[PDB]
Amino acid sequence: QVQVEESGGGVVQPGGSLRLSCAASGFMFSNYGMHWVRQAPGKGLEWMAFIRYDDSKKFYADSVKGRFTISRDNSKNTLYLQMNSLRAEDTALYYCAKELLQVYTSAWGEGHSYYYALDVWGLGTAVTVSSA
Amino acid sequence: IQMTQSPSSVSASVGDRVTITCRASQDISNWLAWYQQKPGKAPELLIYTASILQSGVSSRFSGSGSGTDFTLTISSLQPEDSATYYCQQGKSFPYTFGQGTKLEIKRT
Amino acid sequence: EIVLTQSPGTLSLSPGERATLSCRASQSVSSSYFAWYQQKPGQAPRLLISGTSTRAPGIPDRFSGSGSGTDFTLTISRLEPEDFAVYFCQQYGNSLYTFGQGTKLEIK
Amino acid sequence: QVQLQESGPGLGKPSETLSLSCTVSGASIRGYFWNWIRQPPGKGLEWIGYIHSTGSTNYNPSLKSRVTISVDTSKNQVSLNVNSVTAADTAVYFCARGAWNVATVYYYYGMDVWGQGTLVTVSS
Amino acid sequence: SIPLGVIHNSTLQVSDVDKLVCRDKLSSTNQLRSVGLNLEGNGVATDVPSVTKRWGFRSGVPPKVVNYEAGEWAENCYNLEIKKPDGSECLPAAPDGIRGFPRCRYVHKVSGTGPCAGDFAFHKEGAFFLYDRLASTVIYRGTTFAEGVVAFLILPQYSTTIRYQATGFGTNETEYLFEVDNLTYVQLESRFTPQFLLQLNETIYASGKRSNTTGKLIWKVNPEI
Amino acid sequence: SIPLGVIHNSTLQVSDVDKLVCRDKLSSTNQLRSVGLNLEGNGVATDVPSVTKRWGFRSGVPPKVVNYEAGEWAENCYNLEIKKPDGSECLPAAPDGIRGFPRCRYVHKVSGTGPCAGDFAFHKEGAFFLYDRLASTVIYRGTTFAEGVVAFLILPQYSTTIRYQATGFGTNETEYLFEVDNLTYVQLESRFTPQFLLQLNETIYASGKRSNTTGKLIWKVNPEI
Amino acid sequence: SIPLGVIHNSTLQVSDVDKLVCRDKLSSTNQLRSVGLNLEGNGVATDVPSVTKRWGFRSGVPPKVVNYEAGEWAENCYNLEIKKPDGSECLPAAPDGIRGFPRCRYVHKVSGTGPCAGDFAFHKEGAFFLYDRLASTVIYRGTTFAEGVVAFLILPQYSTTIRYQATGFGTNETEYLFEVDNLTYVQLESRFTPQFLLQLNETIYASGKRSNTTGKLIWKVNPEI
Amino acid sequence: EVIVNAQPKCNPNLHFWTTQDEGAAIGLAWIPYFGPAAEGIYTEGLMHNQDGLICGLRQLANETTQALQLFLRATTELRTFSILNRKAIDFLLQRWG
Amino acid sequence: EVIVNAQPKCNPNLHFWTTQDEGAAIGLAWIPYFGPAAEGIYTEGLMHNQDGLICGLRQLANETTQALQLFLRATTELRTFSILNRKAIDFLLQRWG
Amino acid sequence: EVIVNAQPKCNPNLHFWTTQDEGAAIGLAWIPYFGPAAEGIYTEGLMHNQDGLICGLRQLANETTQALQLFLRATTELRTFSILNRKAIDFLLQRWG
Ligand SMILES: *[C@@H]1O[C@H](CO)[C@@H](O[C@@H]2O[C@H](CO)[C@@H](O[C@@H]3O[C@H](CO[C@H]4O[C@H](CO)[C@@H](O)[C@H](O)[C@@H]4O)[C@@H](O)[C@H](O[C@H]4O[C@H](CO)[C@@H](O)[C@H](O)[C@@H]4O)[C@@H]3O)[C@H](O)[C@H]2NC(C)=O)[C@H](O)[C@H]1NC(C)=O
Ligand SMILES: *[C@@H]1O[C@H](CO)[C@@H](O[C@@H]2O[C@H](CO)[C@@H](O[C@@H]3O[C@H](CO[C@H]4O[C@H](CO)[C@@H](O)[C@H](O)[C@@H]4O)[C@@H](O)[C@H](O[C@H]4O[C@H](CO)[C@@H](O)[C@H](O)[C@@H]4O)[C@@H]3O)[C@H](O)[C@H]2NC(C)=O)[C@H](O)[C@H]1NC(C)=O
Ligand SMILES: *[C@@H]1O[C@H](CO)[C@@H](O[C@@H]2O[C@H](CO)[C@@H](O[C@@H]3O[C@H](CO[C@H]4O[C@H](CO)[C@@H](O)[C@H](O)[C@@H]4O)[C@@H](O)[C@H](O[C@H]4O[C@H](CO)[C@@H](O)[C@H](O)[C@@H]4O)[C@@H]3O)[C@H](O)[C@H]2NC(C)=O)[C@H](O)[C@H]1NC(C)=O
Ligand SMILES: *[C@@H]1O[C@H](CO)[C@@H](O)[C@H](O)[C@H]1NC(C)=O
Ligand SMILES: *[C@@H]1O[C@H](CO)[C@@H](O)[C@H](O)[C@H]1NC(C)=O
Ligand SMILES: *[C@@H]1O[C@H](CO)[C@@H](O)[C@H](O)[C@H]1NC(C)=O
Ligand SMILES: *[C@@H]1O[C@H](CO)[C@@H](O)[C@H](O)[C@H]1NC(C)=O
Ligand SMILES: *[C@@H]1O[C@H](CO)[C@@H](O)[C@H](O)[C@H]1NC(C)=O
Ligand SMILES: *[C@@H]1O[C@H](CO)[C@@H](O)[C@H](O)[C@H]1NC(C)=O
Ligand SMILES: *[C@@H]1O[C@H](CO)[C@@H](O)[C@H](O)[C@H]1NC(C)=O
Ligand SMILES: *[C@@H]1O[C@H](CO)[C@@H](O)[C@H](O)[C@H]1NC(C)=O
Ligand SMILES: *[C@@H]1O[C@H](CO)[C@@H](O)[C@H](O)[C@H]1NC(C)=O
Ligand SMILES: *[C@@H]1O[C@H](CO)[C@@H](O)[C@H](O)[C@H]1NC(C)=O
Ligand SMILES: *[C@@H]1O[C@H](CO)[C@@H](O)[C@H](O)[C@H]1NC(C)=O
Ligand SMILES: *[C@@H]1O[C@H](CO)[C@@H](O)[C@H](O)[C@H]1NC(C)=O
Repeated sequence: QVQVEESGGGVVQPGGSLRLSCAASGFMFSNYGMHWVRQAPGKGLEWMAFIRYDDSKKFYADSVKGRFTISRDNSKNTLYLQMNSLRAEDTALYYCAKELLQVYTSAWGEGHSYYYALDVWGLGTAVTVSSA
Repeated sequence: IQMTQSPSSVSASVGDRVTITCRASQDISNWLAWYQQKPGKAPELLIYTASILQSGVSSRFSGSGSGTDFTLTISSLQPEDSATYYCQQGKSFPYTFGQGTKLEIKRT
Repeated sequence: EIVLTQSPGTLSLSPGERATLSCRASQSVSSSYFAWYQQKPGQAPRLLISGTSTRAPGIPDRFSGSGSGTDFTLTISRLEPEDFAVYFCQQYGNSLYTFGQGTKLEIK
Repeated sequence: QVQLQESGPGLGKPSETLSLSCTVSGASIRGYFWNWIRQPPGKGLEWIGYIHSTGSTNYNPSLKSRVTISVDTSKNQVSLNVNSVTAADTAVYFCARGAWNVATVYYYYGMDVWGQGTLVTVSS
Repeated sequence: SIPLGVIHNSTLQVSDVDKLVCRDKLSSTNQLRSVGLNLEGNGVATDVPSVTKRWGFRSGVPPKVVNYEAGEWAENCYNLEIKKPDGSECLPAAPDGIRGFPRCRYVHKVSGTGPCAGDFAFHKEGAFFLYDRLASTVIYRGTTFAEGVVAFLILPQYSTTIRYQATGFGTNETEYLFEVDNLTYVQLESRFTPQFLLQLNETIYASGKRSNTTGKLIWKVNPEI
Repeated sequence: SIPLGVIHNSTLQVSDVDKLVCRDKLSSTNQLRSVGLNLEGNGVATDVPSVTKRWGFRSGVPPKVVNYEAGEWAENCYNLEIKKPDGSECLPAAPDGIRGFPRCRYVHKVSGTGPCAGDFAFHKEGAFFLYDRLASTVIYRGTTFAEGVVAFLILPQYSTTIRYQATGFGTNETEYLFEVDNLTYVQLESRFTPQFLLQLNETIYASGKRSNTTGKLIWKVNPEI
Repeated sequence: SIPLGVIHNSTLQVSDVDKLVCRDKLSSTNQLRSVGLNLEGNGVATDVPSVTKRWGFRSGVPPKVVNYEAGEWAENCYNLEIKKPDGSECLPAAPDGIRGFPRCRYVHKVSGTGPCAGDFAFHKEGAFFLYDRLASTVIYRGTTFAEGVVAFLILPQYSTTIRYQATGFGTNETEYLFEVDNLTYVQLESRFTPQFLLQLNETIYASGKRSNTTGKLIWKVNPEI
Repeated sequence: EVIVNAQPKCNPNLHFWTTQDEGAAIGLAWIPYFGPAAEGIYTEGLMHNQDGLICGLRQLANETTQALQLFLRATTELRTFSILNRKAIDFLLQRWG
Repeated sequence: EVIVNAQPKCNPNLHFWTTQDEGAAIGLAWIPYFGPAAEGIYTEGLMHNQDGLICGLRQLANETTQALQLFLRATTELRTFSILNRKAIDFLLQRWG
Repeated sequence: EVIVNAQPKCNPNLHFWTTQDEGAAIGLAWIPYFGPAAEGIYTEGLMHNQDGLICGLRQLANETTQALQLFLRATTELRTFSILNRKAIDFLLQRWG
């Protein structure tokens, strides 16, 4: 039921652009904040970026400041990641992941968020930065 | 923020006891989540907030820590435990991860 | 000493209109230390605007008032029937409170 | 949510001493201006006086000869005494809190919060 | 030079030592007081999101300390513990002889983090930071102060603690949190009296809407209330 | 205010500045001295079991220091090193600018332990603790002082160390030991002059009645001597 | 007592307070300045092998600090970092409120080692060590000073760093080195202007005669040049 | 001259906290070992307005701030304790001659 | 007035130690590098009794103790060095007018 | 009396650095947060020779050195800040009576 799935991969020229599409199904997408991480193709896993669910912060790692852009559409229930000005190190494995979060409303007329961690992942598309 | 898994690669048979300690350059005091990536799979969350086990995961995985000194402990190994083990920063953005301890299970 | 004379004695206006109650100080004051109250009948008076322009908390924004020398107004745009009461002019200054008689306001 | 409770005898006796009491519920006396207000029914409001928790006190000059005001931080109470009362003193009485400001909210010496008020009558 | 006042038939005049006012006799050093007066008197806004735009960081300037002899009773007193993102303290620890500001209604204890680009914390309008009988021009870590200035004279002849948190302290984008306990809290909005927050922790301890987990808890408030 | 004295035809008067004594002219700041006088002069008992009932511990009060310019030669000077039972020091270390009291006949160096319920060590009769030209109101660790007070004026125109030990310091049940060396010693009794103890270490170093073991050694004294 | 000067029709007199000079009126505390004057004015030799015979080490004496209000522009300023041979620092670190001497032409930064027999560094002719508006009588580690003295008055009505090294500092057998970088340098001789050394590092950075190894490098200079 | 307030708002009532300037040594309270703690050595009082002493007083404070800052930049002391003594010496020197 | 002693015992002879108040700079002794150590910068003297200056003096000290304690509670300085200067300013202000 | 120089060499020109003794608060420079750094709070000037004020001045400094050392040995303060105030009190006491 909880469906997180990557899409939008391929090969793009260096300096090029690409928009990923991480679709969502099975949870309150307009209530949970989302993440992007990056695994090198033959090395360890590292983090990239997130956005808060209210759209208040678009926070990025040190490598891609001025490179990438997160948007998200709670209408389509689809996480977006706009990439721009691609470089050869960005040839890697890409995940979109859901955060570990519980929402209670039972005190008055406003809810909550139980901020813990990240729990539910996607499959993982890979993008190669090459002029081909 | 800098995290370092120690030791780097452990190989042991089924039913053995695996303890991996993550370290932190600064204080986070419980904010770490434990992952398990079987190769080819996604990293499965094991213990979030450094002492609370994920549902859907058996109780063989334990361990705790305080301050900057956080440990996972496997009380008994399984043949499905052949995986690369991960740490997650939990307190300050940016995040960073552990470098990855590839646990090998000696199987039949 | 200081005598607060309200003008006019009464108001009777329609909903949605704009009621302007002013009070005149008997003396020269130049000390913006004022207060407009709403005495619901059978109730204690309730503060609306203190300090000649500063809205009290809990007060809906359709109240205003100002004034500089001796004439000091209170202005309610978009008149609502719940504002039916008698309103009070108040001056503090030189370690003493002083009051006026008040003005019955009627919503049509 | 601070509450103020007036109390006192409903009936009087002329040329006697009339005592009242305002009792604080929800906050402290210590540091604020505590008032007394006379309201004869159908009339305007008449201000009586104020005491601050240091014990310094000021009076309305119309009632300077007649009344006196005391406060108790121990029982958390505010007291009014009217000496040599008469039938003109029959009115509704109030206590109110005239601080400059509480924490973030400027009041500019307005009176924010009030007790319910008691009707007290001097008669034979 | 430094100006000076004088009391004369209960009337405040500038103590003109440039053109000597010989009619007012100075007979003892008891006739000299040094008083400190709060910025609550002038009417500056006192809530924390209005406060920490008046503060700012700087390096390369030494701090200074002057004493006084009496001060106003205060309505708002502040306190800070801000960490640099690499885990070190932004604010210097207090040297000895410093005690907190002693008569305070409320203490706005504020912790959290920020970029902290500089050595010290200065006041942008050049006011003082009033400690115990010692006006300073910097913020010491963990010592409850109040804001205000100092006037000089020639004379004639308890508390309540409110805890916050802050992220990105100092900049114009700093977010502010309440604290109920070390796991449960609620995001602040500008329309909030502190009495509303006192009803809020009393409500939450009554209704038990606390942490029964190990994570952090951020409520918001009903947008129509 | 603070009272003051005056010398006039070799006769000490209270310097009445309330009713001005115009006949006595103050011509220079050299005419002002600040002198310190010992409690040995008044006749208080000076031996340690009489001493440490006058001392006591307290927290929550800041210490203070005032200087003077001349003092009495002293007959008894004291020194302390007291450890809390968990191994920490009861007394704060001396800040700089403190030297010991410089003219002393005997130094009653006292170490040992006690409960130490408080931060500082105050004098119960409100006297001062005289350091090098600096009267204080606390005891610093390891700095030889003497007891006494300070008088103000307007003017006209080596040592020998004795080591003790103590257990349960501060209370009324504190036991007192001598020290011959770091293993050999002897329990104190009230009837003991220090010259008796000087004959005692000389006797013990003569007769060799020291430690030839690794343990601690406690003699007593002949009850009929 | 401490003598004092006076300006009178642009003529300097000893301010005789012993025999009062009543004709010269003292009307304000602004009329008092405290000025500091350098030993460059008197004509003492200023190069380092002439300098460090005037300095010396001593223990058992406390240091002192007095302030002033204006000073000479200086031509030579010094700085030290001397280690004891067991690896510890000879000179005490600077307590706070000390900044370097602020107007200097050249800074003779000197490091190295020496025997360091004593606690502090005193001036053998009793001069002062001029810091930022604070004359001291000791050398603090790593704080750029200048030499000179202080005169008192009554009134009427950038830099360039030169690094050395030294071995056996303090004695009369101390050897002196230049520094080009942390491996390449050249031994000093007495006939050397600093401009000669400025041409020397510019020459060496031009001709590339630096370290391309991991060892230390000591040139000498042409004995006929 | 009489200083005129320039501020938007001005509280016309003080509430002063100060040290007990003189106090009768009632028995043993003056000895520090029997003395009260730091929170208890104070006294307080009000000050009713006496023709705008308070608003003129705060305006005086805001006028003093600049010169006091420029004085404190000019010194090298950490804790300047001697402003009042210096100004008393200024008074005596200007009145003496 | 003449102070009367109230103490049980009182030593009628002092033995004063003080700094060398002024000293002839004999050669090089004044330079600190050739200066004596801390134990040697003092001088001493006696004081024979001159109609009870000493017992009245100690009684004066015991009378000063309370006011000095109440003064030292009132300050925030660690090391009060300015009592004598303040009292000289008191003298000049009271005699001036 | 006029002091006669005894030194071998004497520079007859000063170059003075001092704090900005008074300064017009031009806008916001007086606030420390907008204030200049420590290297910029100074002012400087020369002093052309006016019948040997400078050489007599340096000779005065060398005459003051011994007494200043003997004064600084006599105190227990780390940072003596009160010489000028003390000498002003000396002046007023000697002229008063
Ligand atoms: C003595 O009494 C005077 C009375 O005038 C007080 O005067 C204050 O002086 C300061 C500066 O000296 C003023 O602060 C400046 O105000 C400007 C206008 O204020 C409007 O904008 C601010 C912006 O938040 C509003 O809060 C305010 O309500 C007004 O609507 C601002 O434009 C200035 O901000 C600019 O500079 C700062 C500097 O960092 C930047 O951060 C900003 O982004 C912006 O570029 C500045 O805030 C203040 O307004 C004056 N108040 C009054 C009532 O006149 C003195 O405070 C007082 N002295 C002391 C020591 O207390
Ligand atoms: C100025 O000069 C006066 C001259 O009178 C000196 O006065 C001393 O004042 C102190 C207190 O201010 C007195 O101390 C008290 O003495 C009481 C009676 O003394 C008898 O009991 C003690 C008990 O040991 C004997 O040692 C002594 O010889 C007497 O026989 C005692 O009852 C008091 O003790 C009580 O309080 C203490 C407080 O902790 C408790 O510990 C005790 O258990 C007990 O409950 C107290 O000791 C002292 O006696 C006075 N001396 C004289 C000669 O009068 C001042 O000292 C002096 N000022 C200064 C600053 O030096
Ligand atoms: C006030 O103005 C006077 C003006 O006279 C300055 O006087 C100086 O006083 C100091 C000592 O007080 C003198 O120093 C001594 O000089 C002796 C003779 O100098 C010759 O030898 C030295 C040796 O290097 C040469 O450099 C110099 O050019 C002369 O040729 C020396 O014999 C002394 O050295 C002996 O003692 C020292 C002590 O450690 C030992 O190290 C030596 O080995 C040797 O045994 C000593 O150097 C100085 O010469 C005087 N100068 C003048 C011009 O008279 C004061 O300096 C000044 N006061 C202040 C505070 O600046
Ligand atoms: C204030 O916030 C805005 C919002 O993006 C930002 O652009 C601006 O740089 C901030 N101001 C400063 C001085 O950084
Ligand atoms: C929160 O406070 C309680 C009270 O002692 C403590 O037991 C708990 O460990 C605290 N939580 C954290 C995360 O430190
Ligand atoms: C909230 O209310 C409870 C009442 O028992 C109190 O103990 C707690 O300290 C309050 N929190 C704050 C921040 O005041
Ligand atoms: C306590 O935790 C349980 C499990 O998450 C939850 O159902 C319950 O609502 C929690 N209590 C409160 C007061 O929220
Ligand atoms: C003094 O010693 C006795 C002996 O037991 C003890 O009872 C008493 O409590 C002691 N005094 C104090 C103040 O503790
Ligand atoms: C006692 O002192 C001697 C003298 O140096 C020393 O050798 C010995 O170790 C000391 N005893 C103990 C137990 O430290
Ligand atoms: C005891 O006498 C010997 C004599 O040689 C001396 O060395 C030792 O220090 C003395 N002990 C004390 C405590 O004075
Ligand atoms: C030395 O030790 C031996 C063995 O215990 C003992 O017999 C002897 O008496 C000791 N010496 C002295 C002086 O007591
Ligand atoms: C100076 O150097 C010579 C050279 O050997 C040496 O003999 C002499 O001892 C040195 N001077 C001092 C004071 O050590
Ligand atoms: C000399 O300085 C360079 C410049 O950073 C440095 O890399 C090198 O390690 C230094 N040499 C030594 C021996 O430390
Ligand atoms: C020598 O000259 C170079 C010129 O680039 C300069 O960078 C270097 O710092 C100089 N060395 C010294 C000690 O001045
Ligand atoms: C660099 O090193 C080589 C090998 O020692 C040497 O031949 C050459 O002369 C060096 N460069 C310089 C400028 O001395």
